[PDB]
Amino acid sequence: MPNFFIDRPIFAWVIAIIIMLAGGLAILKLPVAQYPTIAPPAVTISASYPGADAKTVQDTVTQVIEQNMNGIDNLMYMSSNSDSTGTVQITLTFESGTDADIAQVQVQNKLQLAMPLLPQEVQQQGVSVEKSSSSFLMVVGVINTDGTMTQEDISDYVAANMKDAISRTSGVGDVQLFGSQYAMRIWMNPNELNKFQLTPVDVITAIKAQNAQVAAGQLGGTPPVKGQQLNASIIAQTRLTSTEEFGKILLKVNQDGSRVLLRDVAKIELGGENYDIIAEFNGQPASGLGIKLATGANALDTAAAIRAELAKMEPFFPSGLKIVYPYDTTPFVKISIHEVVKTLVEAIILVFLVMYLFLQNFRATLIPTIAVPVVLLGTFAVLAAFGFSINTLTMFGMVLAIGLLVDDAIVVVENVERVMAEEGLPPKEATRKSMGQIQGALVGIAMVLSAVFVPMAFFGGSTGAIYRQFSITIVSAMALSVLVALILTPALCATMLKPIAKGDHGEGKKGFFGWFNRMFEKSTHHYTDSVGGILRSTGRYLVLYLIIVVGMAYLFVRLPSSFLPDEDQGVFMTMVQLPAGATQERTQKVLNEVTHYYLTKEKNNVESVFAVNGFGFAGRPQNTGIAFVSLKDWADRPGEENKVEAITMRATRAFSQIKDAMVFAFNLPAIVELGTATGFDFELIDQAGLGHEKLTQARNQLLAEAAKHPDMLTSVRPNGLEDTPQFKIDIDQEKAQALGVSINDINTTLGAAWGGSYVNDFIDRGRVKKVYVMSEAKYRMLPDDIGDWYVRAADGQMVPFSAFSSSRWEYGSPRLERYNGLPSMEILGQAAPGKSTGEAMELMEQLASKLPTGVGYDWTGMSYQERLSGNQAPSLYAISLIVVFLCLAALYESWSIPFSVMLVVPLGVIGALLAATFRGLTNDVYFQVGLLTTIGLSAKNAILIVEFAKDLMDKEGKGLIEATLDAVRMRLRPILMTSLAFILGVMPLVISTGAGSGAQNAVGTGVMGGMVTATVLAIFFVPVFFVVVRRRFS
Amino acid sequence: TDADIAQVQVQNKLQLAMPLLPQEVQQQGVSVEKSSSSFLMVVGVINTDGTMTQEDISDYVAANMKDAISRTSGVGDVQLFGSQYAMRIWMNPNELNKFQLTPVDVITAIKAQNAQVAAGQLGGTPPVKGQQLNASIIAQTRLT
Amino acid sequence: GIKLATGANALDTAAAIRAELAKMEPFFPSGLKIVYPYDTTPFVKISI
Amino acid sequence: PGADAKTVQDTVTQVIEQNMNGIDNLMYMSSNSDSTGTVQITLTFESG
Amino acid sequence: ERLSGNQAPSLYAISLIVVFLCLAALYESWSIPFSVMLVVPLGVIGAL
Amino acid sequence: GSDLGKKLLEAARAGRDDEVRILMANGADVNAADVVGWTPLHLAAYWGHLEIVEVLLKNGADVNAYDTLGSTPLHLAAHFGHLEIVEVLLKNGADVNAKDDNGITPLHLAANRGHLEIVEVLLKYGADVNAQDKFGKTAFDISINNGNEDLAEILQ
Ligand SMILES: CCCCCCCCCCCCCCCCCCCC(=O)O[C@H](COC(=O)CCCCCCCCCCCCCC)COP(=O)(O)OCCN
Ligand SMILES: CCCCCCCCCCCCO[C@@H]1O[C@H](CO)[C@@H](O[C@H]2O[C@H](CO)[C@@H](O)[C@H](O)[C@H]2O)[C@H](O)[C@H]1O
Ligand SMILES: CCCCCCCCCCCCO[C@H]1O[C@H](CO)[C@@H](O[C@H]2O[C@H](CO)[C@@H](O)[C@H](O)[C@H]2O)[C@H](O)[C@H]1O
Ligand SMILES: CN(C)c1ccc(O)c2c1C[C@H]1C[C@H]3[C@H](N(C)C)C(O)=C(C(N)=O)C(=O)[C@@]3(O)C(O)=C1C2=O
Ligand SMILES: CCCCCCCCCCCCCCCC(=O)OC[C@H](O)COP(=O)(O)OCCN
Ligand SMILES: CCCCCCCCCC(=O)OC[C@H](CO)OC(=O)CCCCCCCCC
Ligand SMILES: CCCCCCCCCCCCCC
Ligand SMILES: CCCCCCCCCC[N+](C)(C)[O-]
Ligand SMILES: CCCCCCCCCCCC
Ligand SMILES: CCCCCCCCCC
Ligand SMILES: CCCCCCCCCC
Ligand SMILES: CCCCCCCC
Ligand SMILES: CCCCCC
Ligand SMILES: CCCCCC
Ligand SMILES: [Cl-]
Ligand code: NA
Repeated sequence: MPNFFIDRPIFAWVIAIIIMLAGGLAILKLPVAQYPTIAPPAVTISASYPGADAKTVQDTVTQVIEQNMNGIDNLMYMSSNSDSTGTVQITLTFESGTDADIAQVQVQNKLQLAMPLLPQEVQQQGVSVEKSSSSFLMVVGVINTDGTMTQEDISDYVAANMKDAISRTSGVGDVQLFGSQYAMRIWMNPNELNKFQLTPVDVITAIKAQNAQVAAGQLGGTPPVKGQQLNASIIAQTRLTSTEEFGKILLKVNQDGSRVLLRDVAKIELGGENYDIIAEFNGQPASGLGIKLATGANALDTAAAIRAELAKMEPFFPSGLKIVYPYDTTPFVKISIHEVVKTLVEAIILVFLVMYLFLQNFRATLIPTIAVPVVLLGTFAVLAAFGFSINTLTMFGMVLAIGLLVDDAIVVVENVERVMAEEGLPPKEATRKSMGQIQGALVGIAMVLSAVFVPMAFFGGSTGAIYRQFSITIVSAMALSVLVALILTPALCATMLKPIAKGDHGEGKKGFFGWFNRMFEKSTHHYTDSVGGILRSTGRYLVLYLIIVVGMAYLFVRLPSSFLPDEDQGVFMTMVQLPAGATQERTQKVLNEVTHYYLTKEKNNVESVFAVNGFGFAGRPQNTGIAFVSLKDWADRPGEENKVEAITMRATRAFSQIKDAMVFAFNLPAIVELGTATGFDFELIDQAGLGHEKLTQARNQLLAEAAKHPDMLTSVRPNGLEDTPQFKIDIDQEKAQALGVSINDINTTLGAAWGGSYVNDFIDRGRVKKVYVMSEAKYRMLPDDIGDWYVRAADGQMVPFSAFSSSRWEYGSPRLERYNGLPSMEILGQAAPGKSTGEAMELMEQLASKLPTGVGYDWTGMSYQERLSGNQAPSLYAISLIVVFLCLAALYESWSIPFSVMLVVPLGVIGALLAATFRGLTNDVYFQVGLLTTIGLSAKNAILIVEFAKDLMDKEGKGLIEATLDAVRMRLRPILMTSLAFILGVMPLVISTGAGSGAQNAVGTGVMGGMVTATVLAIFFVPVFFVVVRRRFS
Repeated sequence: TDADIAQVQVQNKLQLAMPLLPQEVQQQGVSVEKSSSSFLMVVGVINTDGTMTQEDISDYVAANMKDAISRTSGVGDVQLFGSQYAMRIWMNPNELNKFQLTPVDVITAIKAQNAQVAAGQLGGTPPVKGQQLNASIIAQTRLT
Repeated sequence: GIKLATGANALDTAAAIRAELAKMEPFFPSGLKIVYPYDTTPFVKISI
Repeated sequence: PGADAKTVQDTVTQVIEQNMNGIDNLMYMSSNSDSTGTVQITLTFESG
Repeated sequence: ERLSGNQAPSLYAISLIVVFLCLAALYESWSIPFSVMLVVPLGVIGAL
Repeated sequence: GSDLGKKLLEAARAGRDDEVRILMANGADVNAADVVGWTPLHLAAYWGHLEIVEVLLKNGADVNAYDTLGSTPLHLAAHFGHLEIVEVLLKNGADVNAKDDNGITPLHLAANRGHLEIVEVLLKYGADVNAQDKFGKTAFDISINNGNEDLAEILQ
């Protein structure tokens, strides 16, 4: 095939051109995102029950929905939260590869048939079924600076004039409002209600009567009286539109004839649907939009389009309103692209310099300069074909393959330049013979590297989907590199390279290039003498090899494991946790202190603090909040002291002073769904109807025991909330019936006043919005206020709540958890320093088998996937090793010689482990894929040494030592050229301290160190391996 | 035919009929299933000691086993060979007439006195300034 | 009485049912025991 | 039933339409709201 | 109709390039392709 | 409310005997109360931690401390069936006829939850069997309404 294309250089160019256009087209049309979809498909069912406690929500909503989630395909597990904010979230997680649309529609179809079983108030609110995801493209803040608008006012403006337009913007997949559109808030006064012998029941009845759509009919409607000339619609009562109209709603006509209006017994204003969250941006009221990227969309185009649409809205903004961008991924993703293109261009430049340094003609330097781009473009065309995106994983996958692509180019050209210098053949005849020597090996290498990388694509779960991104990227780039090496490069060599007279090694030249050729020819004789000496005493090198193998194994176990490096993304999070039962105002005072620290102590670094009061990740009661800190641009934060990690640690140490409030700052993870390094996710399950209290005792018993093994387990805590004081009120049924007071009137009055009640909808400036009745704050704060609410009896007398009720303090759950339909409590933790997650999980299981009767357990999230991903590893390692052996066996026509190649693996791995360990890095994904490519290139170097050596023995009948010495002599220049170019090529990634430097450092460090040892050791050890293996087997 | 799309198309049409169906039929739950007419297997459950009656075993299966089996992928339908327990009010017409009551009065009382009420919070949002107490109000809960 | 979902694999589904019953057994009341009075899958497994 | 086109548009058509975002291969969306209370929202998708 | 007209120029352009490259590969020549592809206007004017 | 007061409330609740011991040695406020007026003794009485009830009373805890609705530790212990704690509280001078704001007594609560052993102890320490709540209900009225045959016979 190389012979075919040496005589047909135009056909070769045509193939290169088709590949280039396909790739050029792919580069324009390929999606762009920071990260691809990794986590398995999850569907969330969300429902609201205004004024409902955790148990009410669980026993009227959660249990009914859970009992109806049957006959749905590919469900792995199901988990739910029911909490005292009147909220339920059920999450159904599906097998990796499940169609998310079919999963969602199957879930919401089974929900639809369960809807008639839910309370009327829940059916009225509705039950959302959504595709679950946590990766926002950006967060657009909307603030008011002139103090004329509350967060409720901004939320309504954004909902009415911004949200829909952003949802319609090109590439926008989803938009979450940080707030609600206005609600008509009827704030009831029980003093005024009792004055006119009225209750919340009468308020609700009147609103439903006097705020409603009423169907009428038509004038001259069909069937008509023949001769009818006019046909027109009759418009009757339509919904109210203003606070004024709601104010004038008639409640009572008194004996004397005066009117009791709704404004006489209530304050009436446009407010929020909920008052749980208080959002501030640098102390100013704030709403905002959480924007997610649509499937297959370009992140950079979408972000531009969003900013373009926001620009068009600028002129209509009320005075004081302003757009802010506290979170935007696209600046970071744009730097990733720039830095990768920069690395690939520098790589090509370094190959040009190294090619000229050794071969010293511009015609030679042009051949890799053509071949490498053709492969890189071709790789994009194949990625597009597999439906992959340009993302962090696929981009760094190409960087990790640079060494393999550069080598294919250098190997083919250098070997032609040598054959011409040693034999005197003209370029065309030299290229034919040169390809004749390597073409069989190039195909062998392709199969070996396929055997190495292809099995990496068949890991299951989240980590599998990450490894799959690198696997296809690297195999594709490698596969095209070999096709270009057998088609284009030979044709280019045959037609572009000038002849070299037999014996001309450029020693006769003058200047630097004359000196260099003399030095390098002299250095090649020093090398062949050294191998000569090494091969006379092979015994002590087999000893040095086992010292390396043991040193490797030792360094492997000591190297801490992780997933993806933390990055400076110009943002981080501060958690604010007060003691249980702490009020919104107490949490606000702590957030004001946290915000004040960042705008004082970090005025150089911090751009904004987004303070969300009454929001948490494991429930959002009044005692929880978060401060989202956005930093100034990377340029204006020089040095390690002004980066996220340093600011995080300083903030955490300052806030540990704060009394009766757990406050700490932390960097965001690369991908949220992966979790912490060697963390676990444990579920304790009530399997025999024990109940909340007995499951709590069992949880505490497990926690107490886990604390006694700090050598194995660290930070083993519950994810949920502790039981809190709650106000049990008992309605005396006999007293109610005796006074002629209905239970409906009692339960409505209590619920409406203290909990709130969604009555019906009104239309505010052409937009349908909700009407809520609730007590004004001051009449629903303390137990004494219960007595101030009156209910009208059948006989018309007003009866206070005190007359027919009794109350007491008890403890109950503000958040009840369920796993696969049964009561549960989620326990988080991680393996101790030096211990594996497997060991930590094994102990937790052992401890769990000692808990009371009817208490079971299960693993979820990352722990579920680790158990199913860990069991695949042995099989995939084994298949890789077996197919590599079989491919080399076929190449060399020998069961033994393969071992001489395969023995190279540790020579690269030892340098990677030394460099990672020394620089204080982890055994992360980037490092691991780095080992495979380092192993891959060292294997390639070894394969060609052994092929050359074996050919000289088979064809020219030379001796083992003679063949081995002639082989390593010929392979020295190309091996050093590739290594010099590639090591220099990754040097910028190692020293990088900018944005995305975490990833660059992880890719660079392990590869640099691995290549240094792989290069230096292999040139001495590969000849030893071949001699020992040939001796031992005939 | 893709059974997933068949089920989806059949249910889209069922949801148009659902509101026209009697409320008693809606509350029993209408089910849409894609399964074989024949049984894959019968999982039997007995008590070797004889500590539990047919009815007790049937309740345990329904309350502790059926749901998890019904959610398992590939399980198209699950038939309980027995009944889950309900709270059975066995009415006496002689006693109902004696106290001048009907089944209507019985049903009204059970709805009134076996209720799970949303009662709101003490110090609930939006609160007054200087509020220190925040507690859930618990009223009527389901009878047990 | 379990019926196979349209197009689902009988043997894979039977294995998943047994695995789910295995998780319930340890928390059974005293005397309660699973019996296998009718299974169509053993014949498929054995005949193959 | 009984609602005018304007009422129907504000309470139904716009409510549905503002949720018809982030759907794959959507070319355009057209709708009408009429005096008999009827809404029709047609979503046309790309060829194939 | 708008779509059909908008994409026609790029369709003709890629179609001409592909036919040229195919001819260049089959006849291991640039001169034969260039010589042949010059005939296209002679056909296109007759169609118009 | 002090630092150690809050620590003692949490420890008394959690039943961490060894931590309560250390807190008693450092003089953690035994009369410390949360926002609903619950002392460490209230919490220990509720969650049924006998050892801590004894240790708190040794360290001068108010046996008749009442919450913001007039409920005492004896109310809690009687209601939740903690027989041993009821005996200890009564031996350390707990008001057996203590009335909350609803006029409810330990006897009322124990009768309601059918704790026969606790009812006998309360009557032994001179619980007023004729004591009426705000609805004029006795422990006997509760026993017949609940249909508790054994209990109704004891409250003769
Ligand atoms: C995967 C399983 C799934 C099933 C797939 C089934 C197909 C398996 C692949 C089939 C490959 C067999 C190759 C058949 C070639 C027959 C030609 C015989 C003549 C000959 O000497 O071969 C020359 C080429 O070989 C050479 O001169 C090559 C150099 C010597 C061998 C090089 C070894 C190649 C690298 C091996 C990599 C390992 C692969 C592992 C699978 C061509 O001569 P000619 O006939 O044109 O001459 C004109 C004579 N009148
Ligand atoms: C921190 C990095 C450490 C990496 C590990 C080191 C391995 C890589 C360096 C290899 C250097 C080889 O250096 C080579 O060693 C052999 C020793 O067998 C010497 O060989 C010497 O001893 C042998 C055995 O008695 C004699 O046959 C030979 O005549 C004599 O010269 C070579 O003259 C020397 O050039
Ligand atoms: C608008 C952007 C949204 C981003 C969502 C962020 C998701 C975080 C939710 C969980 C937060 C609760 O806090 C909990 O999770 C954090 C994950 O970041 C943990 O943080 C952990 O992982 C981080 C990875 O970047 C590391 O930098 C920390 O050293 C490590 O401790 C905290 O130790 C833990 O207390
Ligand atoms: C958690 N999240 C990102 C934020 C951040 C800042 C905010 O200022 C807010 C949120 C959540 C949203 C949720 C929305 C929700 N919805 C979309 C209307 C909602 O139903 C509630 C609720 N308590 O049910 C809100 O509080 C809410 O109105 C709200 O006030 C929010 C809000 O103000
Ligand atoms: C995007 C479309 C791709 C079309 C590519 C066309 C090829 C040329 C590209 C321009 C680069 C500049 C140099 C090109 C020279 C080039 O292609 O022309 C050189 C002569 O025409 C060769 O004539 P011929 O007698 O056929 O030689 C063949 C020998 N058997
Ligand atoms: C030339 C012979 C190479 C054999 C090694 C190939 C093993 C790769 C197996 C596989 O597909 O898993 C990829 C894996 C996913 O995390 O990536 C890795 O974690 C890298 C594994 C390196 C192991 C070094 C071996 C040293 C002892 C011989
Ligand atoms: C060319 C390489 C092919 C790789 C195929 C891997 C499939 C192996 C399945 C792993 C699961 C086995 C569990 C015991
Ligand atoms: C972008 C395509 C450039 C193609 C130019 C290659 C010219 C090859 C001609 C070689 N020749 C036949 C003269 O030897
Ligand atoms: C899993 C199969 C591995 C293949 C090993 C074959 C080795 C054959 C040795 C023959 C010696 C003469
Ligand atoms: C899960 C599918 C994995 C297939 C990998 C094959 C890659 C070949 C690229 C040319
Ligand atoms: C005495 C040790 C000699 C080693 C010299 C090796 C030369 C390698 C040049 C690339
Ligand atoms: C429109 C954005 C194109 C970015 C191309 C990136 C190539 C690696
Ligand atoms: C003779 C070269 C073989 C190449 C097949 C991929
Ligand atoms: C339509 C222009 C074609 C001419 C090619 C040389
Ligand atoms: Cl030159
Ligand atoms: Na009721």
